[PDB]
Amino acid sequence: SLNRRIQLVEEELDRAQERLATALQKLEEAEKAADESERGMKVIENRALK
Amino acid sequence: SKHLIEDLIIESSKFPAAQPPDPNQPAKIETDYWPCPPSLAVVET
Repeated sequence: SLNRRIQLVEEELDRAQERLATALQKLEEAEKAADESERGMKVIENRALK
Repeated sequence: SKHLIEDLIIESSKFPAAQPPDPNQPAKIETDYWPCPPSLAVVET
């Protein structure tokens, strides 16, 4: 019985690492997109004010 | 009918053991000695 308990816990842990790995790259991608919109701000604003 | 000695032995042979199981004890499926892994919902809760 203890062998199967170990197997189940190990599989759940591996799934947890995979989910964290996906979350980190999604975070980086969202941060970069926000930075890109932030640069777009001033050029659009300059054209509008002129 | 007309023999009451050994038909009770026949009735005793129906269970997996020759004696009926204890009502207090759980079944073989829920006793956590089953070889097949359980479902995700039960192990999560």
